[PDB]
Amino acid sequence: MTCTITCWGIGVLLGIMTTVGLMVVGWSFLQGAFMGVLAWLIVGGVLAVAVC
Amino acid sequence: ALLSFERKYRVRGGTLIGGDLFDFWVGPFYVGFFGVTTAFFALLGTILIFWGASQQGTFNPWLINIAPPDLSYGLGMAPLMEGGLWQIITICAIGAFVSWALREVEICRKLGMGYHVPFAFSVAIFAYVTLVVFRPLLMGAWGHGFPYGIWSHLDWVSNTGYAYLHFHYNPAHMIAVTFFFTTTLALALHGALVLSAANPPKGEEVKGPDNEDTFFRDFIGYSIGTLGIHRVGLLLALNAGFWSAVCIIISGPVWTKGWPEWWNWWLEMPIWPS
Amino acid sequence: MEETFFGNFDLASLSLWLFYGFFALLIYYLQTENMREGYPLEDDDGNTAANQGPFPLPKEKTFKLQHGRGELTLPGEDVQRRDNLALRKTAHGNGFPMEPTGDPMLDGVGPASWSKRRDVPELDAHGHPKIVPMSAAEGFGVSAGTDPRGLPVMAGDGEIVGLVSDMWIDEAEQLVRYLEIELDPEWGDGKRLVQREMVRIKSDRVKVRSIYGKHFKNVPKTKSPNQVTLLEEDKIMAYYAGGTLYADESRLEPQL
Amino acid sequence: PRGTGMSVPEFVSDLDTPDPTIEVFLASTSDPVIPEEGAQTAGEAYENVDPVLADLTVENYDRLLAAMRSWTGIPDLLEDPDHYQSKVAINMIQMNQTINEEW
Amino acid sequence: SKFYKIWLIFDPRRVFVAQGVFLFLLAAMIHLVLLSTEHFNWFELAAANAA
Amino acid sequence: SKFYKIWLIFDPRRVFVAQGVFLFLLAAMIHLVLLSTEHFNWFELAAANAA
Amino acid sequence: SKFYKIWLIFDPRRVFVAQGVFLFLLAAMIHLVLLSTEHFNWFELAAANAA
Amino acid sequence: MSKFYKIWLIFDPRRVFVAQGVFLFLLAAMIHLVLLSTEHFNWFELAAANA
Amino acid sequence: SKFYKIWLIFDPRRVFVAQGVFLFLLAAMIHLVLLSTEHFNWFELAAANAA
Amino acid sequence: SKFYKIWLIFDPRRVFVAQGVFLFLLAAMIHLVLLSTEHFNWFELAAANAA
Amino acid sequence: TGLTDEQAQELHSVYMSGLWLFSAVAVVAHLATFIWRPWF
Amino acid sequence: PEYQNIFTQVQVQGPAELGVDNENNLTEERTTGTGFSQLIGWIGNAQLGPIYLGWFGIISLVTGTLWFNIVGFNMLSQVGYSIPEFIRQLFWLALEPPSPEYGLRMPPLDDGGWFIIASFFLLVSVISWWLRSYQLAEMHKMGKHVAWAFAAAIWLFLVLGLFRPILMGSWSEAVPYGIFPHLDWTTAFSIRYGNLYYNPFHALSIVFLYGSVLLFAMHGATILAVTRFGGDRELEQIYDRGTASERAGLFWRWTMGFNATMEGIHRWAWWFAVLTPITGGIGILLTGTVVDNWFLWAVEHNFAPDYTQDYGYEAYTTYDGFLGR
Ligand code: BCL
Ligand code: BCL
Ligand SMILES: CC[C@H]1c2cc3[nH]c4c(c3C)C(=O)[C@H](C(=O)OC)c4c3nc(cc4[nH]c(cc(n2)[C@@H]1C)c(C(C)=O)c4C)[C@@H](C)[C@@H]3CCC(=O)OC/C=C(\C)CCC[C@H](C)CCC[C@H](C)CCCC(C)C
Ligand SMILES: CC[C@H]1c2cc3[nH]c4c(c3C)C(=O)[C@H](C(=O)OC)c4c3nc(cc4[nH]c(cc(n2)[C@@H]1C)c(C(C)=O)c4C)[C@@H](C)[C@@H]3CCC(=O)OC/C=C(\C)CCC[C@H](C)CCC[C@H](C)CCCC(C)C
Ligand SMILES: COC1=C(OC)C(=O)C(C/C=C(/C)CC/C=C(\C)CC/C=C(/C)CC/C=C(\C)CC/C=C(/C)CC/C=C(\C)CC/C=C(\C)CC/C=C(\C)CC/C=C(\C)CCC=C(C)C)=C(C)C1=O
Ligand SMILES: CCCCCCCC/C=C/CCCCCCCC(=O)O[C@H](COC(=O)CCCCCCCCCCCCCCCCC)COP(=O)(O)OC[C@@H](O)CO
Ligand SMILES: COC(C)(C)C(=O)/C=C/C(C)=C/C=C/C(C)=C/C=C/C(C)=C/C=C/C=C(C)/C=C/C=C(\C)CC/C=C(\C)CCC=C(C)C
Ligand SMILES: COC(C)(C)C(=O)/C=C/C(C)=C/C=C/C(C)=C/C=C/C(C)=C/C=C\C=C(C)\C=C\C=C(\C)CC/C=C(/C)CCC=C(C)C
Ligand SMILES: COC(C)(C)C(=O)/C=C/C(C)=C/C=C/C(C)=C/C=C/C(C)=C\C=C/C=C(C)/C=C/C=C(\C)CC/C=C(\C)CCC=C(C)C
Ligand SMILES: [Fe+3]
Repeated sequence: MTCTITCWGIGVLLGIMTTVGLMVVGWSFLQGAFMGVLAWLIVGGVLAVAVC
Repeated sequence: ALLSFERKYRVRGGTLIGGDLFDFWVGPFYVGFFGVTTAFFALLGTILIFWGASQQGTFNPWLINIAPPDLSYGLGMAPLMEGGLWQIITICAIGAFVSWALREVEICRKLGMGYHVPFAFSVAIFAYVTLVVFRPLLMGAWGHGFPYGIWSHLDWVSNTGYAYLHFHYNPAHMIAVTFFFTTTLALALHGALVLSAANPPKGEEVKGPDNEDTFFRDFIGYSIGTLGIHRVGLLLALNAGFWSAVCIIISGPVWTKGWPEWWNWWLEMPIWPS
Repeated sequence: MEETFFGNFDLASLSLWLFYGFFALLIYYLQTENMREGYPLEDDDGNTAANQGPFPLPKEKTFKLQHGRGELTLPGEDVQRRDNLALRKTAHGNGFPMEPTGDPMLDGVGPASWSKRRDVPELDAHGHPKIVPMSAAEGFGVSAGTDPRGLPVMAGDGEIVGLVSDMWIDEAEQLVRYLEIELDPEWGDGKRLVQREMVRIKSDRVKVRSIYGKHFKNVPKTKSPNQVTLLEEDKIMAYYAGGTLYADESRLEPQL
Repeated sequence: PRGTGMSVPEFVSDLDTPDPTIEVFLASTSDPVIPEEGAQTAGEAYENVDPVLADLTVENYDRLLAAMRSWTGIPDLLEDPDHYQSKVAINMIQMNQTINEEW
Repeated sequence: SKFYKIWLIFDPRRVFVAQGVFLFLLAAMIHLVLLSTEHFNWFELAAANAA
Repeated sequence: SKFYKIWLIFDPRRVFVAQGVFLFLLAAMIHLVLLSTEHFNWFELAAANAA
Repeated sequence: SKFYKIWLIFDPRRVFVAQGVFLFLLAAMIHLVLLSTEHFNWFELAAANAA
Repeated sequence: MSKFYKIWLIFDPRRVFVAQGVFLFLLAAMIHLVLLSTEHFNWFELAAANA
Repeated sequence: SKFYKIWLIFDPRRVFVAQGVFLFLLAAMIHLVLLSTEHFNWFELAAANAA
Repeated sequence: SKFYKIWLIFDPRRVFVAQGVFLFLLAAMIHLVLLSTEHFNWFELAAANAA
Repeated sequence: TGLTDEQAQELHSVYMSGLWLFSAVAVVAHLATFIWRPWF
Repeated sequence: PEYQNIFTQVQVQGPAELGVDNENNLTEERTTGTGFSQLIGWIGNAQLGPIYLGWFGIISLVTGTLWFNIVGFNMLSQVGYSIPEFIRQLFWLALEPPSPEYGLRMPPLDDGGWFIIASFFLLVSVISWWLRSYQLAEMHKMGKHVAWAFAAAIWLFLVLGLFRPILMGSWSEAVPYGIFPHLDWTTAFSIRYGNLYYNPFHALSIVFLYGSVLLFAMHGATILAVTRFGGDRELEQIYDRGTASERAGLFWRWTMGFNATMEGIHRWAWWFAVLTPITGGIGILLTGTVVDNWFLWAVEHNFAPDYTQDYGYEAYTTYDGFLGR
């Protein structure tokens, strides 16, 4: 691997960014975290599949 | 007594502490340094329960109830007949459970096998620990632990569950319950394959791993394999124990309102039109 | 119905007692089904013990083994018993550990003890041997993870004993079972098998911690380089797991 | 009883925060003025006052009427008797007296 | 100056896929930040501008 | 210019599938933010007209 | 133009199935959107016309 | 138009016919159920009203 | 002056990917924490300035 | 102070990465705890200074 | 798999050189911070 | 540390295994379309092999989809075909059972009529799937343990929605088709009939539910502990006992005084899981038909605990004291 795990790491890092980014513009932690979790699975999953 | 094959496995060594001072067998049981402590703590806790039952006035196993102290006593010690006996038994219970897990380490070390069993038991201990000491510490009183009674500790579950107005809406309860109903489903199906393959209809040859492997491929379109089922079966059970610890440690230390009110984040998202 | 038969014994109470009787019979049935192997009990000296337990032995059941291997009635004499065990009692009574009389790893006692299984390879549904090297297997290849073929093997004390030459797979289940080790001349002579559960694969090496460098020359060998029998599998695996306690005195002696 | 699980959890930060409207009421209430013998009633001091509160003393009437305007957030309450808010307020005055006495 | 040597370290396909994903996601959220504000929301401005 | 060389890196069948999925999802997302607003929602706008 | 070359890249069997489910799902979604609006709900409009 | 018969070269008649039958019936039940939900097109409720 | 030995230790591919990810996240979080303030918020600054 | 013998027992790859991560975390922690205080928060300091 | 005496001479020379360079900025930053806003 | 067999360190993939076959001709109903997933292969088998489709499988899938659609499309109609509202309230919507006033008669479509029709298709789909399990075992010449275990689950499924409503004489006793609503039914069911904690069969079913998770954690870890001796090949250990079965047995014998065999463990495993809904099915059947109040039943049978402390909060603290003022 060493690339699928790395791409997964970018996804979880983006989810943390998405959570705090949405909290800055309002929203709430749980509302922001849900989109952060959702962004982790989609973007992280796509990156691991689009490029290996 | 021994078994037909037990003699060649009873070799000296493998202890974590105490060496050959305690390294012997009493009947079928293995006694170690932690087998001595297990015997002491379990017997002390058992006797104290019946001592408390004697002072409670009843020896009926359904009606025996040793209860924690009041919330006023805080994290300090309480009088023995006013909730202090429960605290002593908890120390004995924790000491007996930890010793039991450490005794399992010595046994599996003497047999040259893995430490999966003691590790899995630790999750069960962690669920017990988070119910009796971890959660009361966060909530600031020893009276938040469940009482030591066969039917009394169901009343604690009933009131703790209804202390949040609907305990089915707990997101961690939702996840944790899903793991029991699935682990039992996995246990039923896994135990059926081995039984079905090893016990075919009378007059038929027994089936090998290939036959059971292709059964679920024919049945649900995918088979996890002989190794995978145990590997995923432990994970389902361990996750069940872990998530059950989560659902009760966030009820009161992290969340004080009703559990249906938690889902208000989903209902009132900005994306949803008004 | 809301009417009680006598006192306060209603239909719900009756069903509870029926389950109690059924459960007692179920526990009796379940426990006796677990006594098909290992009984009678015997004692430390080998003679049958005076105590045999509250549960009598079950009636004989027959397994119709496939591939023309005959029948098998589990309650009876066990063909997996080992003889001439290199052990001696440490006490004149019962309930005390046995001490090996020689090299425990070589003699196969305790954690290194094997069982006298059949001296034939395990077979798949077709009848061919279940475990074969990937050299013989057609169309099989590594699809994920780290390929261990060619990596050096590092023993439990850090010694390099050789490089992985081949790797045996279970083509029926597409699962890796063993790794072949090409022992160096300074450590061994030929090839040895290590089960996949006692090897940790790294990016540049494979590490086996249960066996030191000097213990590799005594790993049991296979009669043929194309298949491994059930007895050979049981001897090879037991040797590695026996090194988790017999590699050096520090492992045998208490850690505290 | 101890061990039954019968307890109510609450955050200490939430406990230390009282009702924000408590200080609002304290800033709006006032001590009652005890009437003296033959005091001037609101019915004769003013005009178009409902009999439910026309017997109040003139300072008590002014004290109560000013508070009700602040309590209900209606700066012109009980000014025009024909207004619907005035008629509702008069009935709802009888509501409040009933609650404190019957219930 | 001789930045062209970066392609001797990074696989051109490995970076092009990541660069495409990064640029769109950056452009997507940078547009969404403006919509959150009440001054740069062009959808909200047109409603207010038309009165 | 020389942009045609991108196909020496990208697989045409593997990128056309991604482009087709991306384009529709982008189109649906923009069509959905318009309906979220009260100014560009042509469904609610038509209801206001002739009413 | 010369768009026919798309079939040298796309497999006709796999594409035809893909758009067969896409076209109907898109059509069903749009038909459902109208049913959620008071102005374009033809089922509820007929009831009002009768009364 | 006249040369659509080539679709049976791409598609296997066996699996197309089975899929078409399931889709056609599941379609027919959908509209019939939709009509029964409305207060105006429920032929069972209308007959009771005329009684 | 002797710092160029640093490339004899770490692989340029591994460090460059890690550096690029860290550089963006650091820049992103500095911008975000800057927006959370009521003084260095150029989006809210324009709204106040316009009014 | 030569102390070069220390590097004989240490892997340069592991120690350099270990301290680099730790050094950044220590600096980030000090900056963060410095922001928490109402006197050393230079973000709030500018806001009060401007007013 | 281990280092020689010669390698540690160069490795420590760089590390100590970088350490002084990093600390040279840090002491300047702390000096400027104290003037701007002392903490003593 | 030692390699714990939780993730495979290397995967080998060869030609797809189409499965064994006999004179029953299993291959003519098989899809023969296989795919390999490496992500799932880290923990289990990596092949998504062909599925046997017969008639019980097809009938169950078609009828199951009809139940799914009827329940689902009713929910969409409930929010006025608003997809954004359908997604938002997805966990809250349901298809409520008929009102109690209609008894066992057929209720109107908007008041539980579609519930009965949808429940009819779900009953067909579940029973058809059971027949497929029974038929597949017979065609494979294997034991019918899968069908018998699944029949135990259906017993609670039948009691909860079919048998008990008939005994009470009202279709209103069924379970609503909703995510949160069938949790609301579960809580309301316990409250209406006393306290379901005091149902002896509910207590007994919990014993076998906890035992099921207990035993599968014990069995899952034990096999992973002996997988270094080829312990994952359980079937071959039954026919020819190796050192894996001996150590696994001796570990539990030295721990708790008795053990099992490689076959007998799966008899314990089968029976605890099967007894979980069998006992619960009896408890639900007796609830409402016989008892109607479980705590009062417990008081009558003298296993309800009694408490002597006071109940109000004024007996333990004060309102000012709790508020810290
Ligand atoms: C009104 C009641 C509320 C409710 C309120 C609660 C409350 C309150 C709790 C749960 C908790 C649980 N609930 Mg709930 N819950 C409700 C409805 C349900 C339903 C259902 C179908 O309706 C289900 C399946 C569950 C399921 C569960 C699991 C999530 C969990 C069970 C305990 C646990 O995991 O064990 C873990 C516990 C252990 C493994 C104990 C370890 C035992 C030790 C190690 C062994 C000691 C041996 C002993 C000494 C005997 C040995 C001697 C003998 C000789 C052998 N709840 C209702 C709605 N639920 C409980 C939980 O999560 O606890 C963490 C919890 O506190
Ligand atoms: C306030 C809540 C009440 C409560 C009310 C109930 C009620 C009500 C019931 C239980 C029952 C159960 N309770 Mg209780 N229970 C409570 C407290 C608890 C606690 C706890 C820690 O507090 C626990 C652990 C439990 C545990 C349990 C289990 C022992 C038992 C469920 C059996 C089972 O496995 O179902 C598994 C069985 C099913 C899920 C049916 C299977 C359906 C068929 C086979 C599958 C159809 C599949 C379907 C078509 C979908 C397929 C789709 C696929 C995608 C293709 N209860 C409190 C007191 N409890 C049950 C019982 O009584 O048993 C006697 C029950 O009915
Ligand atoms: C992964 C989580 C699951 C799990 C796993 C698990 N449990 C385990 C193991 C594993 C892997 C073991 O290896 C170990 C074992 O050896 O079992 C046979 C065990 C075990 N888990 C057990 C029970 C148990 N497991 C439960 C559940 C679970 N454990 C989970 C479902 C439950 C529940 C929730 O109902 C119970 C009751 C035992 C059979 C055994 C541990 C035996 C032990 O600790 O022995 C030492 C102690 C004594 C002999 C007596 C101690 C007495 C005390 C000193 C006094 C009383 C204290 C107690 C609080 C009393 C409370 C009574 C009231 C609540 C009624
Ligand atoms: C009692 C002990 C455990 C247990 C046992 C148990 N369950 C079992 C079995 C056993 C032994 C089986 O053999 C059997 C099985 O097949 O297992 C794989 C099963 C089973 N129990 C299941 C689940 C299940 N088990 C549960 C619980 C349990 N049962 C316990 C954990 C529960 C709960 C919590 O109540 C459930 C929900 C199923 C997965 C399975 C058999 C159900 C089944 O397949 O029924 C036939 C139905 C269908 C094929 C279709 C159902 C509906 C679909 C969702 C429709 C399709 C939708 C799709 C998106 C199409 C959309 C089309 C439109 C867009 C047009
Ligand atoms: C395939 O692989 C596998 C097997 O098969 C090879 C297996 O089998 C198993 C095991 C699992 C099974 C299901 C098989 C059979 C087992 C069960 C049915 C139990 C599992 C099911 C449950 C629901 C769990 C409940 C457990 C039960 C009923 C068993 C009892 C458990 C106990 C913890 C009680 C026993 C403990 C005792 C008695 C205390 C221990 C005693 C000591 C340490 C001795 C102390 C002594 C001294 C200090 C010396 C001084 C001497 C004294 C005091 C004299 C006193 C002596 C006495 C003897 C009393 C698994 C998992 C497996 O995967
Ligand atoms: C609720 C209870 C839960 C616990 C239940 C289980 C109970 C206990 C497990 C205790 C394990 C302690 C292990 C420490 C042993 C280290 C001994 C060792 O290893 O070093 C020995 C030297 O001896 C010693 O050092 C003496 C032991 C020191 C005592 C320390 C007490 C720790 C006490 C720890 C307890 C802490 C809890 C704090 C609570 C209260 C919190 C207030 C040399 O080696 P040798 O063996 O002599 O040489 C062999 C020769 O023949 C040939 O070489
Ligand atoms: C509230 O809590 C508060 C109060 C805040 C708190 O916690 C107080 C903080 C506390 C108590 C922590 C005390 C901090 C301490 C003790 C940290 C010492 C700081 C140190 C040690 C600085 C290292 C700098 C290392 C570099 C930057 C080197 C530069 C060299 C680099 C790496 C290049 C080297 C590489 C080469 C030359 C190439 C290789 C060469 C060849 C291969 C030849
Ligand atoms: C996008 O796709 C479309 C399609 C548009 C869509 O909408 C998607 C569908 C969506 C989202 C629906 C989501 C479904 C949900 C949430 C349903 C959850 C279901 C749950 C929790 C089940 C509760 C337990 C049920 C029991 C326990 C039954 C027991 C009753 C059985 C069946 C016995 C038989 C009963 C009878 C009455 C017999 C009648 C027979 C005769 C009268 C002969
Ligand atoms: C009218 O009033 C007036 C007069 C205006 C007034 O108020 C006076 C104003 C005054 C006094 C200004 C107050 C100044 C302040 C507060 C200055 C803070 C700033 C400080 C102190 C430092 C900044 C520069 C830091 C860098 C730029 C470091 C460079 C670090 C680099 C990036 C190296 C890091 C990387 C590595 C080491 C890699 C190692 C690698 C491995 C280990 C692998
Ligand atoms: Fe098994």
